Amino acid sequence: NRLKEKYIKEVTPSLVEKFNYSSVMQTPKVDKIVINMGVGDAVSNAKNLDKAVEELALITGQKPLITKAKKSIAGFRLREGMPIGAKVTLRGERMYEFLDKLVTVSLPRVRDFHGVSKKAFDGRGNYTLGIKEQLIFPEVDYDLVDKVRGMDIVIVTTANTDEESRELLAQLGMPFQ
Amino acid sequence: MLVPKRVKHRREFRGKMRGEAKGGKEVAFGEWGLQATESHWITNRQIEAARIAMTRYMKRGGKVWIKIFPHKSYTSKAIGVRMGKGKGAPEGWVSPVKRGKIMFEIAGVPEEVAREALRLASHKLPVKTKIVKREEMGGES
Amino acid sequence: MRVNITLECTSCKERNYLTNKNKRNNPDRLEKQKYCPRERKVTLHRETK
Amino acid sequence: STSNGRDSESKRLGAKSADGQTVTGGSILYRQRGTKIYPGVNVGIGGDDTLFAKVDGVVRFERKGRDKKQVSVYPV
Amino acid sequence: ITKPDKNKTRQKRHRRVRNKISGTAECPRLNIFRSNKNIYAQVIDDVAGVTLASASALDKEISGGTKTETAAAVGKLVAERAAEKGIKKVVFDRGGYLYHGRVQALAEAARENGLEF
Amino acid sequence: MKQDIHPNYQPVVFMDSTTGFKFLSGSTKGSSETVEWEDGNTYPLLRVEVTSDSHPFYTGRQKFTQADGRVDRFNKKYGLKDE
RNA sequence: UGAUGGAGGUAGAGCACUGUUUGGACUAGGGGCCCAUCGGGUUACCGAAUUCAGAUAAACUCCGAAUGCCAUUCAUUUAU
RNA sequence: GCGGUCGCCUCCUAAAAGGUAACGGAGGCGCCCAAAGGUUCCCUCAGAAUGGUUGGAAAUCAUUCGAAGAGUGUAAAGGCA
RNA sequence: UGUGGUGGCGAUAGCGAGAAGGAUACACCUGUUCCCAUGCCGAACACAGAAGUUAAGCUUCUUAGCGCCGAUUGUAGUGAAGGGUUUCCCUUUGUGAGAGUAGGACGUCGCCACGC
Ligand SMILES: [Zn+2]
Repeated sequence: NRLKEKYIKEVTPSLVEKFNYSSVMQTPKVDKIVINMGVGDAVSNAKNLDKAVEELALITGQKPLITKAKKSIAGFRLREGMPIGAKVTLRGERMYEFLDKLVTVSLPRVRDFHGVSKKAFDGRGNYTLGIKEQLIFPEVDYDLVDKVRGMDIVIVTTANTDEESRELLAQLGMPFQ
Repeated sequence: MLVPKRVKHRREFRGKMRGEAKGGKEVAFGEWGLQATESHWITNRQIEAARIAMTRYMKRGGKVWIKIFPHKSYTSKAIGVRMGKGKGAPEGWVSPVKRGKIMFEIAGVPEEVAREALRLASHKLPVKTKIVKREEMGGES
Repeated sequence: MRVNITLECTSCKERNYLTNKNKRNNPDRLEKQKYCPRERKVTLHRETK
Repeated sequence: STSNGRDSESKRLGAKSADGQTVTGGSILYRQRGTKIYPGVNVGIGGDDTLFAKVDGVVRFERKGRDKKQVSVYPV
Repeated sequence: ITKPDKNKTRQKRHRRVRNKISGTAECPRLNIFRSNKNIYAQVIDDVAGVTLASASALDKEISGGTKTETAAAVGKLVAERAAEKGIKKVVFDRGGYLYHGRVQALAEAARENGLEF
Repeated sequence: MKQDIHPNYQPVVFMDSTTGFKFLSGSTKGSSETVEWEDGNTYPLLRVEVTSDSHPFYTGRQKFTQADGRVDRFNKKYGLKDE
């Protein structure tokens, strides 16, 4: 795919330039993409997860899970064992093809055009860059989707400080403002 | 019937204690202090009376230090009730003081007003007292 | 709810064992594989009718 | 007008043989509730955490470093 | 992310195996050691702490790579060196592993070549 | 990949309305038109309206005669009257 | 009686756990109300993030005695 | 006399083996689970900080610190990483 | 003698901090066709390999910041004798802690194999 080729060609020796790494193993890679349809309304009517999974199965290449509860909250009417949300992890080469879809198609199809907010820091190489709508992807059907909720993306690197992750995402598209 | 200071309960009735002797527990805040050199219970109200007999010679400055606090509780039955049934309802909050310990402390005021206020205090407590400085330290500062 | 119960050997026709159940969690009759002292062999046991 | 005055019987725990004895097979050594002393050589644990002596011999007590103690029987 | 180590977990599994029976008076241990490129084994008594016979993968006589076949050769070596000193009823360490591959390759090769389990 | 319980996917080559980027993969399907050897031998029909160059975050300021339908819906009828 | 090994959490210390608590430093941020009908949140109490010093406990313990108790192919005297 | 109590299990009083009373100080019981049992594998909690759509002090997430501050069907002790 | 495996001994064995290394070995890493696997995910688990890197893990060396082990000595407490108020205190004789310390301490012992 494209993004391993960019790592092999240009990304790694530019990293050895801009941080003076003594070995190639010092270079930070990318590991995960975690996605969370946080519904919270299957407790009211259980047919809310029943289309969130339908949307995630199209967006990803996997099926999501169904998440448990671990608590019992009076205000949201929660007990133990409650179906609330749905994880999707990504590994391997479907990391890079989904990131190709993110860089090319998705991120320029949002109103109030600014791209990527630059403050997602967490100090330690993790930019949770959420999604407001759902109609962004090419595979979204107006004749199927009703609610106007959104997604989660947890970009996970092995980088120590956020100076490194900024340069990696600068060398991987990611239109910061 | 004026109680200044109380606790939050966690147990109503407590065993009537048994106090023998103490030591140390010296001046550390702050510059002039008492020493109760007998051993007695000391109730709430005595510490109110000691407060006010302190503070009416502490005009515009000088710190008051209260180092003893009523933790424990007495109980008492009625009059006309025989011996017999369970322990009566607790009325009062009293803490023990052995020898050695220090009732109150003062700082920020010269010596004469200090000994005035301390002898005004010690006629309201049932223990023979003394008056001791923060006498010597490794650094007095 | 619960009932002190007895088992029944389905071959030698005896009342051998005694145990418990909760008759709203188990509506139908118990069947366990137990040991029969009369035949000296593992034999299916049902609930006494 | 009191709602107290309730107890259990005393159930008589504690070590029932010292060190240095000659101890026959299967006799109780230190009756517990809750494991306070673990077994070592030739000593097992019953249902209510008691401590036997499997083989005839001499009870001696030990310790597992810092926290807890051991019982073990040496014949021989 | 800390990449977690891969011997701390193996030795936690050793510690939760070796509680029950090592028991190596005259029915000693075996051993099974993965690596990325080797398979080792030892025969250990306690409370001597002293091994009795051993063999290893890439030291002496090989057949393939990180194969079951190398492990079968190792098990042949261990069982043949053991029975020259009169040992019959050794006890397996599982190590910290399972029985799928590279381990039963040692095991059932060691059974048929003299040992007893 | 656990068996039978994962969704559908084929590495579908992109296109565009303008200049046609042809590199990528996809998941959804259609009627195949250009199975292409230089890429994945799959559908072309992901034919997005966005190049990620058409938006003025990469190329620069290019919208003055931008001439797109609803844009011209006001800016042609009186837009000939405008200019 | 002497020697030796051991079981245990009383007395005293009693801070580390849980309860009761006293003064100082501090805001992450609350104020009836401000400067108001974006930042300074004047004064105010400051709980918690904390952290210095100082106390208390039958149903608090990081610790821990004399003594008694149980044992010994052990020693001396005695006669149970 | 009117009140209260009468069997069982935990803690304290109980004087550091065991035992020890009072119309002394505190709480539970007269069941439950066909898996909450047996074995064989695998696993490690409560919280806090920092970011992230709905989303709120407090749901699903992500990284880090975290010997226990958790859980153990049920009262209390003794245990259990 | 280096490295790996593998054992006991109370962390005096630890935690934090810093430096160095790849002969062998160990580890990371490449990949999934096969035994096998994910309540989704070759991340682990399992199996095939060997392009490279000592960055991490691992090994060696330095360090008394946190933690651990701490003698002697003084005091509280107390058995046995006594004396006053009798709530409590004091004197001879035997035993002594808890705190607070000087100090120890950045391990010790045993086996097999490989390379040298
Ligand atoms: Zn029968």
